Amino acid sequence: SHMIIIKLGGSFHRHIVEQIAEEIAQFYPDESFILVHGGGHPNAREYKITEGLVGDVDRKRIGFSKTHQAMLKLNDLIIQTFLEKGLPAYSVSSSSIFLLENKEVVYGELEILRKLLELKFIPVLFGDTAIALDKGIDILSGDQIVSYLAKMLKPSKVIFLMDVDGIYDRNPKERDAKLIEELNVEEIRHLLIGNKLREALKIAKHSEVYFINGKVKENLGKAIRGEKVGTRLRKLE
Amino acid sequence: HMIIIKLGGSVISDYSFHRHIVEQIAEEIAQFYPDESFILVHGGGSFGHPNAREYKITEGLVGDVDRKRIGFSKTHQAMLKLNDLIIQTFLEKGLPAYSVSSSSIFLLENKEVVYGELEILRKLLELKFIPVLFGDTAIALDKGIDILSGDQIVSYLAKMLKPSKVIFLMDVDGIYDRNPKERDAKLIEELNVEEIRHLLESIGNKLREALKIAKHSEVYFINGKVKENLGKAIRGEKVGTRLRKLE
Ligand SMILES: Nc1ncnc2c1ncn2[C@@H]1O[C@H](COP(=O)(O)OP(=O)(O)O)[C@@H](O)[C@H]1O
Ligand SMILES: Nc1ncnc2c1ncn2[C@@H]1O[C@H](COP(=O)(O)OP(=O)(O)O)[C@@H](O)[C@H]1O
Ligand SMILES: C/C=C/COP(=O)(O)O
Ligand SMILES: C/C=C/COP(=O)(O)O
Repeated sequence: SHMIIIKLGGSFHRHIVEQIAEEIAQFYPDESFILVHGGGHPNAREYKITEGLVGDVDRKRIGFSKTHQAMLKLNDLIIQTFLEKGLPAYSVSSSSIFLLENKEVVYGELEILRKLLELKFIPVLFGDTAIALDKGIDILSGDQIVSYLAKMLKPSKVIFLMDVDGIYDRNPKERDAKLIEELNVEEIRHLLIGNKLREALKIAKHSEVYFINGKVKENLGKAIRGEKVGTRLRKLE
Repeated sequence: HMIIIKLGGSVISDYSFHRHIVEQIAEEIAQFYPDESFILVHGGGSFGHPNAREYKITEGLVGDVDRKRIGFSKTHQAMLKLNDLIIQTFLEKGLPAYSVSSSSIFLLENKEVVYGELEILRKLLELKFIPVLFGDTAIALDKGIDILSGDQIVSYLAKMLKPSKVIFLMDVDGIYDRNPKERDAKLIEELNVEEIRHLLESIGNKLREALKIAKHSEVYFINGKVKENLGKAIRGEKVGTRLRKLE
């Protein structure tokens, strides 16, 4: 309905979080917002959590817990930044409501998020460690959380704040690239970032998708208002 | 074949830290893990209680609802901080404790859980993890925002998963005659519904939750500041107050 999901990339830059909160404050509270950020990941690679519950099991469990705690610290920093700006952002543990199989959320709990949104709260989830029915433990990325929430909650739009202006033709590092302001299935179906494109193809069934540069503040508001900004992938037909 | 250990807010804290007794509980549990499953619900402590009192969370979403939402989030963050302390302490002792946000799976009505999600907890206990829940802020359907105590969490988990025993760690050796402040008080070794009811006619919440829990599990009330007390409570040994399973 009148709900918007916002996903954040990677860097801790406090000023950019301040800008994101200030832009979100333009539509609170008559517009519902769910926030999702990413890594914590250093512990994810150091403990090879994606390897599963194989080999040294106890060390993998300890690293699972430590990575979750580091993600909680980063999430608390973001939460306090949002709270100082007068926004009631509430932390929701992703690993406490989600269960994966093959890097995909196959079990979820969403009544708590619904009651948070109803009471004019802003839930904030994170890419996190997670329990996986196949290989015991796994790393759940924020893109999968966004995909599941789009499957179930069906937001009005999903906005990805990236380090670059949006989806490009060539690699942004390889100059002479061009920006695609209007994205559709045929262009996304070019895979020779990729996982984000597959998740966007899955999400466009339910909601509009925006890819905008989070470094520019006003950008966020534009994507929420529907103005031309970055890359836009409309709802599929 | 599952044990639920509740840690009082006044034993593991009081803005004190009390890391020594947390290490003690960690070693006591390590004496039994992995051959046994443990859920640990730690109390509010000196972290979420001051914020809840200052922002008046238990009153609900009334008056200054914006400031109350801000205080809701701040209290949740303080409880997450204390949970990080406890979980790090449990991790350095070689035990795999994992955080579960109580406010992320529970929904309250009249100071008790009326909506819950336990599949994540089940999968955590299956994979030989130790889940660490805590008293928290909570979304209440009647008053909007409320404070969910660890006792109600333990009661809901007991009526849900049906553990073998539920062990409370308190400041005192267990349940006494009257207030242990009075000098003519004697610890009860075997509790029953009669002396319970006779005592409430004069903690209150602990006794109600224990009366509900005894329908599913055996209750223990012991002093958490002593080492072997937890281990004696894990077995059927005589320690503190014992409330046998209802029959
Ligand atoms: N065609 C493209 N358009 C935009 N970015 C691209 C493209 N190809 C590669 N990239 C790069 O891929 C990266 C995607 O960011 P990513 O690490 O996936 O974010 P997250 O960690 O949030 O998933 C960007 O930093 C960008 O430089
Ligand atoms: N009959 C009794 N037996 C034991 N403790 C009692 C009794 N009457 C009063 N108390 C006091 O009540 C307190 C109970 O604390 P409690 O509220 O259970 O802690 P928490 O807030 O962590 O649940 C104890 O510290 C104890 O001093
Ligand atoms: C613990 C880290 C999980 C991954 O986070 P993310 O890919 O970038 O959204
Ligand atoms: C922020 C409040 C948490 C609950 O406190 P508790 O009584 O002692 O379990």
